[PDB]
Formats: sequence, structure tokens, C-alpha cells
Amino acid sequence: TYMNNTEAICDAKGFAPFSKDNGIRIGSRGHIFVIREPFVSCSPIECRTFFLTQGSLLNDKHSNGTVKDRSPFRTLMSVEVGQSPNVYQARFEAVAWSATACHDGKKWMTVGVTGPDSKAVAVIHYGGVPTDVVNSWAGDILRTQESSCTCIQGDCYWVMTDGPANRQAQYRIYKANQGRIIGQTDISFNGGHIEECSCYPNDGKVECVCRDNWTGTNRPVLVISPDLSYRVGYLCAGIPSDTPRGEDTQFTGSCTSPMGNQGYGVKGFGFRQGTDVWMGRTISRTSRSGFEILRIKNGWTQTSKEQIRKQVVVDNLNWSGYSGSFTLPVELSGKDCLVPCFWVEMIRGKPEEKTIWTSSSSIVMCGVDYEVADWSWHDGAILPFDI
Amino acid sequence: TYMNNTEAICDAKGFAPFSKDNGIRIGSRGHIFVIREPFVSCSPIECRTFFLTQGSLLNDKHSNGTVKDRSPFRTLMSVEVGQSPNVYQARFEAVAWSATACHDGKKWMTVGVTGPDSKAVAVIHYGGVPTDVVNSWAGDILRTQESSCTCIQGDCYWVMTDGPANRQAQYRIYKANQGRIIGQTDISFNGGHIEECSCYPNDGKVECVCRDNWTGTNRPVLVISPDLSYRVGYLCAGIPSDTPRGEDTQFTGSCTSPMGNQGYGVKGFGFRQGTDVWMGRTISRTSRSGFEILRIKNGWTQTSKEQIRKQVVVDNLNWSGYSGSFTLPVELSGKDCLVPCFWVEMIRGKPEEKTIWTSSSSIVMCGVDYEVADWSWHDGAILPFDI
Amino acid sequence: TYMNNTEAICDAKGFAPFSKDNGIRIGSRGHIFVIREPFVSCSPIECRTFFLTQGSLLNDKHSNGTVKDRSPFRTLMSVEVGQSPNVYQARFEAVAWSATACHDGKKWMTVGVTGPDSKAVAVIHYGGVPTDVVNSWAGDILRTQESSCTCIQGDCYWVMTDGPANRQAQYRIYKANQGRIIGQTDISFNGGHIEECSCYPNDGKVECVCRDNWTGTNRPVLVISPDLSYRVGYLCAGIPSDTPRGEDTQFTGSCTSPMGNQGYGVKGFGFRQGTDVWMGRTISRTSRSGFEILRIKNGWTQTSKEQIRKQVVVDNLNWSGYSGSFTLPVELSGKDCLVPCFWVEMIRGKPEEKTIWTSSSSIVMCGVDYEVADWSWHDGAILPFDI
Amino acid sequence: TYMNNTEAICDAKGFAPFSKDNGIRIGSRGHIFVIREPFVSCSPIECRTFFLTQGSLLNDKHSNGTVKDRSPFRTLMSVEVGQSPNVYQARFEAVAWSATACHDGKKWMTVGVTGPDSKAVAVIHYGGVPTDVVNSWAGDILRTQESSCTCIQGDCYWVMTDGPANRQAQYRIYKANQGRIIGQTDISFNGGHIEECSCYPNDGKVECVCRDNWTGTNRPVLVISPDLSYRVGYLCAGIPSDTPRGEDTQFTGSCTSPMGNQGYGVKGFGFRQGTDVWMGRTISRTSRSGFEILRIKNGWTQTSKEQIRKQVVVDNLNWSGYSGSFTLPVELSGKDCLVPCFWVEMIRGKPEEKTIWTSSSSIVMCGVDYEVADWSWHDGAILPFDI
Ligand SMILES: C=CCC1=C(C(=O)O)O[C@@H]([C@H](O)[C@H](O)CO)[C@H](NC(C)=O)[C@H]1O
Ligand SMILES: C=CCC1=C(C(=O)O)O[C@@H]([C@H](O)[C@H](O)CO)[C@H](NC(C)=O)[C@H]1O
Ligand SMILES: C=CCC1=C(C(=O)O)O[C@@H]([C@H](O)[C@H](O)CO)[C@H](NC(C)=O)[C@H]1O
Ligand SMILES: C=CCC1=C(C(=O)O)O[C@@H]([C@H](O)[C@H](O)CO)[C@H](NC(C)=O)[C@H]1O
Ligand SMILES: CC(=O)N[C@@H]1[C@@H](O)[C@H](O)[C@@H](CO)O[C@@H]1O
Ligand SMILES: CC(=O)N[C@@H]1[C@@H](O)[C@H](O)[C@@H](CO)O[C@@H]1O
Ligand SMILES: CC(=O)N[C@@H]1[C@@H](O)[C@H](O)[C@@H](CO)O[C@@H]1O
Ligand SMILES: CC(=O)N[C@@H]1[C@@H](O)[C@H](O)[C@@H](CO)O[C@@H]1O
Ligand SMILES: [Ca+2]
Ligand SMILES: [Ca+2]
Ligand SMILES: [Ca+2]
Ligand SMILES: [Ca+2]
Repeated sequence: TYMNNTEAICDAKGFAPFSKDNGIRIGSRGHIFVIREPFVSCSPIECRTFFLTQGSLLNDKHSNGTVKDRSPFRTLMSVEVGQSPNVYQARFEAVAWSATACHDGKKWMTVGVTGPDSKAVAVIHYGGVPTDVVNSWAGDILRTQESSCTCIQGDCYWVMTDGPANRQAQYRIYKANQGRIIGQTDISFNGGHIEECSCYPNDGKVECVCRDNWTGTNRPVLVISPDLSYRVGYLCAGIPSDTPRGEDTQFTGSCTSPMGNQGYGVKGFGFRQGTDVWMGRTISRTSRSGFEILRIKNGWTQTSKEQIRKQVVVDNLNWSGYSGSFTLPVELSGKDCLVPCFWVEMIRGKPEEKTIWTSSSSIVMCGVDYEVADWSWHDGAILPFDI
Repeated sequence: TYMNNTEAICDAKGFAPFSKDNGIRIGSRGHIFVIREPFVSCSPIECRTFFLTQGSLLNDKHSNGTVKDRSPFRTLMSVEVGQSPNVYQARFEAVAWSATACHDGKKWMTVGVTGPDSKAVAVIHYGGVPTDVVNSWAGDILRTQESSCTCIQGDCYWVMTDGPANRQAQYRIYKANQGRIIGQTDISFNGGHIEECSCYPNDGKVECVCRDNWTGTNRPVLVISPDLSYRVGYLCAGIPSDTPRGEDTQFTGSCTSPMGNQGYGVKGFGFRQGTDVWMGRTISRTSRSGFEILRIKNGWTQTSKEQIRKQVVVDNLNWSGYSGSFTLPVELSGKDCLVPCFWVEMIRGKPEEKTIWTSSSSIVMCGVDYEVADWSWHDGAILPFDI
Repeated sequence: TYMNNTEAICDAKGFAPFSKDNGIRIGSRGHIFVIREPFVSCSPIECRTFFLTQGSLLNDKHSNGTVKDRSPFRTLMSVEVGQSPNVYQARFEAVAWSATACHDGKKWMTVGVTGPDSKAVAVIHYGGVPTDVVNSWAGDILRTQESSCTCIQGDCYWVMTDGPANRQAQYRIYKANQGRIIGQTDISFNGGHIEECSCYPNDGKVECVCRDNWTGTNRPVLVISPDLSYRVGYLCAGIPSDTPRGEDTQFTGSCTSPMGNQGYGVKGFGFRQGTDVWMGRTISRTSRSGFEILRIKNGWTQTSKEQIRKQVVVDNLNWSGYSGSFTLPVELSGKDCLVPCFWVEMIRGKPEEKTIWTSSSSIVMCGVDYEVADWSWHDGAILPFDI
Repeated sequence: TYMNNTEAICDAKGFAPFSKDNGIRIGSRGHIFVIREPFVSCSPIECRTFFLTQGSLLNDKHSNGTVKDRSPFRTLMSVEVGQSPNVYQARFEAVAWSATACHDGKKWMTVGVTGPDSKAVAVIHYGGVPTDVVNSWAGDILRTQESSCTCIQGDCYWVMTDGPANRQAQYRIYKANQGRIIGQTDISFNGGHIEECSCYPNDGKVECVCRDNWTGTNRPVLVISPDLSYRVGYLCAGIPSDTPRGEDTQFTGSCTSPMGNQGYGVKGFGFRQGTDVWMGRTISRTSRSGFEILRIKNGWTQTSKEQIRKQVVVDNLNWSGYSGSFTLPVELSGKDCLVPCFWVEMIRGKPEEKTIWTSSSSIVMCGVDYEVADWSWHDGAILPFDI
């Protein structure tokens, strides 16, 4: 049975810890893949952590990783939420150096982009098999969300970019049923920049909070209808949520354009809350360290600086990294709304630390009808490793 | 289908070995989590061992564990009874430094308490997902059973404390259906102290045998009805079952108040047997070593010293530790009563032994219509380890 | 659904290799339990290898095993046929230093004997739980088959001994349904000796070929009806099948009494084939090395020396050990008879080899309508190990 | 339910990466079997990689493998596509130094050939059990496909050879239902040579593209009808696809006979595409290195040199090896034709590299309605290993 993820996202006052895998701690001894982007998506029966591996283990010469991000070895794999990315519980998903995954209520759909920078191919899998392909359309690192795509009544939705890391690139929305591409749309966005979208369902539409890597320290926002009509803009709020970013007090916010004089970026997320917004960010303005979630009053629909809530989940003494959204299915929350949840990647090793290698672990959090006390559930491994 | 655990507990003459995981022996070489509290609970299809991990493995620098009990790394995980707490068979349960788990006949319910000492949050999971929360009510180490909670006709019951390790604290009963809190009750108990309750179903009510950490060397006893009305007191018998404790001959027992001049404690358990009681205890009065189960005649309802049976399960040459109750579902015993069972934790390493680290393994036992011969099924690893 | 294992055993001309686990080879590096008795039994869906472990791994100080056979650590565990006894695929079965397992078509029944030599307890499990117990009846190492018990139309049958390794002991048949003992019988056998029976179903009765450890170099034979009436005797054939044993040419065979002046023994097996018999034995008369199966014409019902077939499965250059029978369910062979199969244990390490430790691997074989060529599928590890 | 694999093979313009296991990279640290022939076959629910192991692990003295190819230790095992051949996810299949596997829509059928060169036995398994046998018919290394056999409406088909590696040998087709041999056929082919067939279903018949090890640098082709009538010949195209082979420009092709003056060979594959053909080959004419797939116009039915497409999947800087065909079931592609896919083995170690040992990893590819960009998804481990 296909999920209906037509409900409204749950209004929430805070976020409860769901899971912590401690994979780097464990991989000091265990057989743990060197990973990045430990992203989460859920079927009606369970939530899984997806991740990329270069086929190498923690504490093994292969972890060296002077090896290109976008290598022939990179694969998308998965375990159940909270499990470490260890070899012996891992399900193979796709050959991939860029991915999105999601479940329609019957099977898992995954997309992995691999191949040469100049003409990379995205292969869509459905039920553990290749079902369809998308080649590069602009021949400049075809890439995607690195988080959960979004299925609504059996049709699955995601966003890709193809174009420079910096200047103007091109962006498309893609639609699928049973792993077969049934629609696509180019996103009109001159002057604007979209990458690594963090999306979730809300009211029968798909909303995303993305990364502008060109000039924006505000994050773009998309609202994709089933048809493929969309509105695009920036997250209204008068508080910047990218990294790097300038001061809050030195920023005015905008619903239609990038505002800060920054290049670069980090994947992060945000959740509409009626007219309000919950926005994730690194506590640091410059580094991918510390992690905090703020609720801004009227932050989705206007240039608000009104902070309604703050919750620290990784303190500014500790490394953090990428973050993304997912939702709990109603068939698992048992609610009549979609519980917003997100994960946070906590990166260890190069470049910030002396090690030959680089991996991440995760902390996962869900919505909840209550104010949750500050804490830091940080990675915790003890570096450097044996090697 | 929800379990009916409305039956009477089985009358039993002794206890048969169910399982022994040998996890510390195995983890000399295998990839075995450093654990504590290897507690057992059963669905209608299987019995699982729950445990806490700090995300570290036996024989790995991370086992060091000069690391706070109540750390950001601590998670509740599970394997099938008798399996070691090894990485590759472990199911993630909750982020937690205090837990209870139980199954209602449809899904597993777990509660893990994590967060700061001053305002910790307990997250209830149901079906492998966050479904509800309880924040600290007194801002002093919100904590729970460290054994199996108790489901009766689909509503699940457990006991928490919030307050000093020593002096008067506060204690609540909590009720849930499908992971949603449906009731709660404060337990009136001045002069008395409740922690780490060991509970089981008996006659459509929940009975617990708990730990008084303030002044009692007798263990408290609760009887919780479906409503949340309860009687509370102390286990009547004229024999002390806590550790530390004084001599049997130097104690008179009481159904209503703590009796010995001891602080401190250990989790342990007891089973009503009509008017009789089976009581667990460490053979040592001072140390958590050796383990024995005694049957006292009239021990539940009066100040009896009448020992009906004794069974040694760990000899006084060997380390023991925490212990708790669970019951076998009728759907697995095939009886028309609830088979009482318990587990015993056998702690190795610091402080009793020279090692950088501390873990435990378990022995599990069930009820049975026969007198079972004395033995010691003790942990068995050979310390110190490589390190 | 309960199996009907009422059919006749299949007439067979030879035996095809089913499985080889290579667990000692693998455990040079992998995490492989030190095991003994890698015995096989089958449900209607799969065949599993059961084994005992002392909770220690190959290549780990714990493998030392100057440790008593009959220790507190010894547990019965299982994997799917052909898998190594590795930690991460192992299902826990029972606490045990002596076992039998079998499936009735609905659940697995296991029996593990543990406890003190003087009053050991056998715990019967059903569906992964304690369901019943048998204490020592003669207070001298209560013990059992170390191979597959036998279920016929939902009632399960096995044989135990209690008494000296040497002189007269006592022997019982035990009957069970859903893990509850429903019948028992003492076996009248003065002058005779029964241990380690290898049994299988044939024509709605249970037949076993056992080990006489007192004076017999012929193996005893039992035929147990559903009631518990039985005939007992020795395997008629004029060829000795125990180890140690004298020459074939120096033996006359007997259907009613032990014949050779040998103490000691080895578990082995035999299959009725109408009036014929297939008999297993070590190629060596003195050592547990080499393994061969012979078909004797009229060997079940008379003192025959007529060898109809011989098949070597381990050559006399290689260590062998225990062996036992099982049958393929009709629901898996797809035949209208019960395919006879057996396994052979191949023991490495002490005492025959310089190592601190002792383990075994297995080769498994099934019936088949054809003459199978001689070979040696022997253990294969390269000793001594790192240590 | 039995599969209908009666459909036409899908017409395809290129091949998308399905899976990459990185098992040699991983086995630098993980517990990875030393393998060969990582072949793929699919049930209606999943695709599995089959492989042979000698029971030894990467990085362990046992990997030495001065050990005969055709040893007593060699077993056929399997994992899910894309998983490494690691110990803890492996399903045991057969005792085997030569194999074929396939699923009929209800159970897995496997065949493993083991035993002495002079009289080897092939045991057919069905549902994880021995169901039937084939002994050597010519007493010269009875052997088979080393890739997916082929089930059509519940009857399963495969090809074996028995005879010299070089001169004339003998070749048979074998047919089975539920693991029982229901038909066989000798293949008339004087002057010709068949080994290691790569087969797939097309139009209710079985087509194979095989290895001539005697004199042919073209690959033989068989078309087996349900009856067991067949046409046999050589792949028509005017381009040689074996290794070793001469230049393309120095070859004329033939539909009926071997053409090049080469002995030796490599397993490879080809797919009919109406009248066209997709042909696999090593980029090297002399070495098993690099891998490319070419589409020849009219290549199946005539002596064409017309190259319609080329796709590189392993570049000529990298080791490659064996290759085979499988098809995606309609129940997983969701198409009304059979998606052609193939795998490529990438061999590391001896003899090409300085190591004591030899293993392989794989890349898997499927059909697809699009031109796929050149790349090299090559093995990637860093040799030599610790040892
Ligand atoms: C660990 C790497 C994370 C990672 C980062 C990151 O920002 O750190 O950048 C992505 C970008 O290159 C930019 O978004 C610029 O376009 C990149 N995607 C790929 C596949 O290139 C991804 O791998
Ligand atoms: C290995 C530790 C076991 C352990 C012990 C124990 O008595 O040894 O004490 C619990 C208490 O602190 C006391 O009951 C006093 O309140 C503690 N709970 C937490 C989470 O603090 C638990 O971790
Ligand atoms: C590796 C040991 C195998 C093993 C042997 C064996 O003959 O080698 O002997 C069994 C006997 O003692 C005898 O049959 C004499 O009664 C023993 N059973 C137990 C549990 O004592 C069993 O463990
Ligand atoms: C890694 C070995 C691969 C391998 C090769 C190969 O060509 O490399 O040759 C097969 C042949 O011997 C020939 O086809 C000649 O008949 C062989 N089959 C067996 C079992 O002998 C198989 O093992
Ligand atoms: C960190 C590390 O091991 N670097 C090695 C380096 O020694 C070598 O010279 C070069 C090419 O092999 O780059 C590699 O990454
Ligand atoms: C037992 C052990 O390794 N202790 C280390 C110690 O060397 C160090 O000085 C301190 C802080 O890192 O405490 C740590 O736990
Ligand atoms: C083989 C081996 O390690 N033996 C040790 C030995 O050194 C020790 O003196 C004794 C008691 O610990 O027996 C042990 O088994
Ligand atoms: C590469 C290797 O380890 N070779 C060993 C060699 O030392 C030994 O002399 C011989 C027999 O054991 O062949 C073995 O394969
Ligand atoms: Ca930016
Ligand atoms: Ca106390
Ligand atoms: Ca004897
Ligand atoms: Ca050739």
C-alpha cells in the first residue's frame, strides 16, 4: 500500500533524541565503513540510515582518502536507524557519489549518481534493482539531495542540480512512480542557487530547504506541487542558516533573493510550522561545529527575527556537519500529522584533525509536543586512531 | 494481538538455566560491546536481552570508561536471549543511560532516559520510533527500572524515580498504550525509597520488588492496579535481600518500612508465590558476588524467616551484580500461568579487578516444576585482557 | 503443521556431499567458535548445524581448553547447514554440555544437559524457551545423543544415559509434545551399554545406532515404537563399526550382545535399508581418522559380512571423529521416502596435534540414487595457529 | 509461483551500473572470503551474487592458494547483489569447484561439481537441499557455466562439458523441475568446443554465448528449446570476443565454426538484440584487463563488422576477468521484456601481481533505454596486502 503523506507536518515545541550510532567510536575496533552523509528515510515499518562509503573500513590503510570524493568505488548503502555503518548489517543500495532515497509505502526507491564529472549518470533503483536512468543534462557534476526524497500517494519527488559549484547552475525537479520517471521540471531561478535540498511532505506538497553555494547565506526554499508547478524563493526569516554566514545582527532576510556576501555552504534543513519555521544551523558562523535548532515566529512567510524557541543538540566545542529532514510515517507515529525529524552528521578526521582519513557519525531527532533541554550528543571517538 | 498477561504467576519449586551469553569470554577476540544491565523481556515470539553500551568494544582503547556512566554516547540496544551483545546482531533501541523495555503483544515499547542530570528527558519508543516523552519532574537524574516493564491487555506500566540517590526522592508510575502516555501517579512513600524496580504481571496487576538506596536493606514492594491505585510497602520477609545488608539473624522484617542501617543498594528482584516469596540476593552481604534465590514461607504477606527452598546459581567465589524479573508469555510457555524468570548480571573489571574497563555478562533462569541442583554458571573470562 | 515422518527411509546406493563449513580454516582470521559435535537436524524449511561452544573463539587465549568438557560456559548454539559456527550467524539454543535437537514441523525442540556431574539437569526448550526439565536419575553424568532427536506426527523422541562411562549404566527413552515430557521408558539392557545414539525415523518407528562404551565394538541398535515399547540389541552385521575396534576378520557379529574386548568408543551411525544396512566408521581401527560408509547385505537382520558398497568421504590421512544421522523432510526432499543423511566431525588440535586448543569442522552427506566416487573432503586448516 | 521468462529480451542502448561490492578493498580489514567468479542470478524478490571460496579469508595465511583450484574445500556460497563476499552475510549453497545457480520463481536451484577429476559428481540443490546428482560421463573434469542457469515456466536449463580443456570434449544440456533432472541432450559439435556458457531467456528459448577453449577466438552460441532440440554454432559477428584473440582487422567471422588460431579462453557473454548483438570483451587482446561492451549491427545473424555502440566499464589500465549474463525478472523490472544484465569479475593478486593470493571483486550492469558514458568502475584495492 502506498503511503499518504498528504497530512500537515506536526506542530512541535522541541525535538527528542531518536538515535545515535557511535560508529567511529565502534570502528576503532569493529568493521565500520568510512562514511559520509548518514541520512535518514522511513518506510511504513522502519527508518533506515543511508550513507556513502568508498568501500573502505575505519582503521585500515584504505581509509586514507587522499582518494577523490567522486571515485569509482563510492556506493550508497544502508542500515536500520541507530545501527553503525558496519559491514555485516549493511544493505547495498546503489553505485553513487551522490544519492537520495525514499519509500512509497510498497518499495524503496533510491537514486545514485556516478560516472564522469562531464556526463554522470543517475540510476534510479526500485525494489533493489535498476529501473531508470537520468544522464547529466549540462555536463557539470549532475548531483542531488544527500537526504530523503519524498513520496506522496505513490509518486516520488526529488531535486537535482547540474552546473558550477559557484556561479549559476541549473536545477530540476523529477517525479517517479515505481521507479520510472513520470515527469520533470526546470526550476527558474536566475541569480539563485540550489543544491542538496532537504525536503519533507506538508499538506500534499513537497517543501525543501536547500543550499545556495554561490552568494546566499539564506537557504532557498521550494514548494513543489504534484503537477510540478512550484514556488521558489528564499527562506524568509531575518536570520542566516548557512555556513559560512555573517552575524545575525548584520543580516536582513528576504523571501525572494540570496542575502550575504558569502560563497560556499553546508547541507542543512528547515521545517514549516504553519507560518513559523524551525531552522537548523551550526553554532559556529565559520566552522561546521556545534548544532542548534531555532524556531522563528513568522519565519516562513516573513522577514522575522522573532526567536520563539532554541535547542542545542551538539555544543560549539564539537564537530558537526551536514543535516537533513525526514518525516515519520503516520503508520509508525500513529498521529494524524507528519512528525518532522532530522539528522545531524558529525564529521571527524581531516581537515580539522590530524588523521589520514575522514568519516562521520550521526544523531537523529524527532518533533515532540514538549520543550527539550539543551545537550550535546556528539560523536565521541578519541582521535587520532591506530591508523 | 495484545497479550493477556492477566494470569497468576506459576508456582515453582526451582529455576532452570534458560541462557548464558559468555560475552566477555567472546569479546576477548570478537566485537563485543562493553555493556551493563543485560536485562530480559519477551514478546509472544521471542525473549530479547537489552543492555546499555557506551558505543565501545571489549579490548579497545574506547573501553577505558573513566567515562561518565551518564554520557552522551550511552544507547540502549538489544539482541535475542543468549546471544552476546555483539555489534553485528544488535538492534538499536534508544539513546539512554537508563531504560525499561516491554512488548504488548503487537510492538516493542522502550523508554530511554538521556540528557543533562538537571532536566533529563525520557523518550518512549514504539515500533522502533519516538512516540512520546517525559521530562525530569524534579530535576535530579530522572531514571527507571533497568529491567522489563509490564504490559497487561495492551497497556504498559513502569516506575521511575527523580531525586537524590540517598535522602527522600520522588517516584511515579506511568501508563501507556501504543507508546502514548495515558496515565501517571505519584507514589506516596515518605521515609521510603524506590529505584530500579523489578516487576512482572500477577493476577491482572503489576507487582514490583525494588531497591531502597537510602536506609533499607529490605526491598520495597509495589502492587499497581490498571487504574493506577497501588499499595506500597516493604517485602514482608524477616530476611534482608539488598546489598549491602547485615546478618539475617540481626534483622527483623517489616511490611511497611525500611529496616537496616545501610545506605546504598543493588537492583534485585522477587516473585510472589501465593503468600510465599522467592527472593534473590548476592551471597555476599558486602560485595556483589555470588548469587542465590531463597523461597520464604509466607514471605510476601508476613515477617517470616521460614526458608522453604535455596538455589545457588552463582557461587560466592564469583562476581555477580544486578538482577531483574521477567515473565514468559503463555503464547511461548504454553501454560495457563506466567512462568517467573530472572536474569543475573555478572560484572567484570573495575573496580574489583585490575582493568581499564568494566562490562558484564548474564545468566538467565526460568521457573520450573522441580528442585534444581546448586551450581555456578559464572561469567568466565580470563582477566586482565590485552587492553 | 506437524511433520509426518512416518515414511520408509529411502533406499540409496551412495551419498552426495550436502555441505562443508571450513570453520577452522575460516577461524584462522574470522570469529569462529571453538566447537565440538557439529550435528545436523532439519525443519520443513531448512537444515541447521548444532554445536557446543565453550564461549571461546579460534585464535584467542580463551581457546586454551585445559578447561573441563563439562564446564559452566558450555552452550548449545546453531547456524544454517554449511555455515561456519561463527559468532555473528549463531542462534543461541540452550545452556549445555550434552544436547539433542529436533523440529516437529511447527517449532524447534532442544534438550541441553548442564549442571553438576552428580545431579545434572536437562532443560527442554520449545520455540526458543524453557518448557520442561529432567533431573539426573542416577547421579552420574546425565547425558544424551549429541545428534538429531526424532519427531513423528508431533511427538518427539530421544535417548539418554545416566551411569558410568564404563560398566553398566542406565538408559531411558523420553517422549515429548510441544516441549512437555509426555512419556518415558527404562531400557532393559544388562551386560549392554548405550550412549550417544544416532537416530532417524523409519516406518513410523524410531531406530537408533548407538555407542557401547563398555565392551562392545559392535554398535547397539534400538527400535522405539510410538508407545515406548522397543526392541534393543546389537547391529547384526559381522563387521565392527566402533572405534577402537579389532580386525574385521577377527570378529563374529551378534544381534543381541556386545562382541569385541574393547572399552571406549565413538559416536557413529547406521541406516536400515530394508534388511540391509549402511554402516559408518573411521577407516582407522585405533584412531579417529579417515571416514568410510559400507553397505552390508542383510546387515540389519543377520550376521552378514557381505559388503554391497564402500564409499570413502574422509581418507585415512586425515582426522575425523563423531558422526550422526538425520533425515531430510519430505517437505524439502520432495520424495515419498525419508532421505538418510549424516554428518562427520573432523577434529583438529589436541591431543593429536600441537596446539593449545581443540575444535572440529564438518562434512554433511545425503542418500542419493547413485554410486558416488571416493574422495576426501577433509577439514583443511593449517596448524598450529597464531595462538 | 513459477516465473514466466518467456518474454523477449529488452532492446537496449547501453548499460547502467547496478552494483559494486568493493570486497578486496574491504577485506584489507574486514572478513572477506577469497573468491572467484562473482556471478549474479535473480529470484522474483532479489538478485544474489554467487561465488566460490576455498574457505579462506583475505589477509590470512590460508589465502596462500598454492592450493589446487579444484580442492576439497571449495564451496559455492552467496550474498545479496552488491554485498561483499563476507563471512557474516554469506548463505551456504553447495560443495563446488564449478557451479550454476538459478531460481524458478518458487525456490533456488543450485548445481555444484565436486569430487575427483576422474569421476566428479555434480549435486543439484533445491530449496537449500540435495535433490539429485549427475556423475562424470567422460571422466575428465565434469564442469559447468560459472554463471546463472535459466528457468522458463518452472523448468531449469544448463550446460555442462566433460573432456579435455583443449581438443574435442563432450557437452550436454540438462533440464530440471523442482531439482529433479527431467531431460538431457548431447550437443553435436565436432571440431567445436563449449565451456562456461553465459545464458539468458529470450522468446521462450534459452540462448548461450560460451567459451571455446580449443581453437576459437569467436564464442559459440547455443539456442535450446524447451524440448531439448537446439541449434549450435558460433556467434556470427566479424569481431572476435574471446581472450586471447588476434586483431579485429585480421579476423573474418563465422556462424558455424571456430575462427582464430588461438587456444585458451575466458568466460564472457553476449546478448541477442533482435538480429543485432551486444558482445562483451576484455579491451586487451592478450590479457584479462579492461572491459568493453560493443553492439554489432546484424551481429547475431551475420558476419557483421558494423559497430552500432561501445561502452567502456573497466579501462585498459585495470584488471578484469570472467563475465556472465543474467536477466531481471519482470516481477522486479516491472517491464514486459527481460532486462539483459551482466557482471564482470576483476581479478587481483597472482599471477599478475606480487601477492601470495588471488581473489576478485565485481561490477554489475543492466540494460537501460539510453547511451551510458564511458568509465572505469575498477576493483580498487591497494596491493600487496599485509599478507
Ligand atoms: C564530503 C563531501 C561532501 C560534499 C560537499 C561539501 O560541501 O563538503 O560538497 C558537495 C559540493 O561539491 C558542493 O555542494 C559544491 O557543489 C559534494 N558533492 C559532490 C558529489 O561533489 C559533497 O561530497
Ligand atoms: C553501572 C552503573 C550502575 C548503576 C548504579 C549502581 O548502583 O551501580 O547506580 C544507579 C544509581 O546511581 C543509583 O541507584 C543511585 O541512585 C545508576 N543509575 C544512573 C543512570 O545513574 C546505574 O548506572
Ligand atoms: C569432546 C568430547 C566428546 C565426548 C566424548 C568423547 O568420547 O570424546 O565422551 C563422552 C563421554 O564421556 C563418553 O561417552 C564416556 O561416557 C562425552 N560426554 C560428556 C558430556 O561427558 C563427550 O564430550
Ligand atoms: C580461477 C579459475 C578459473 C578457471 C579457469 C580459467 O580459465 O581461469 O579455467 C577453467 C578451465 O580449466 C578451463 O576452462 C579449461 O577447461 C576452470 N574450471 C575448473 C574448475 O577447472 C576455472 O576454475
Ligand atoms: C597519506 C598517504 O598515504 N599518501 C600516499 C603517499 O605516500 C604517496 O606518495 C602518494 C601516491 O601513492 O599519495 C598517497 O596518498
Ligand atoms: C586510564 C586512562 O587511559 N586514562 C587517561 C589518562 O591517561 C589521561 O591523562 C586523562 C585525560 O585524557 O584520563 C584518561 O582517562
Ligand atoms: C596451556 C596454558 O595456558 N596453561 C595455563 C598454565 O600456564 C597455568 O599455570 C595453569 C593455571 O592457570 O593452567 C593453564 O591452563
Ligand atoms: C607461498 C608459501 O607459503 N608456500 C609454502 C612453502 O613455504 C612450502 O615449502 C610448501 C609446502 O608447504 O608450499 C607452501 O605453499
Ligand atoms: Ca552559501
Ligand atoms: Ca539499601
Ligand atoms: Ca566400544
Ligand atoms: Ca579460445
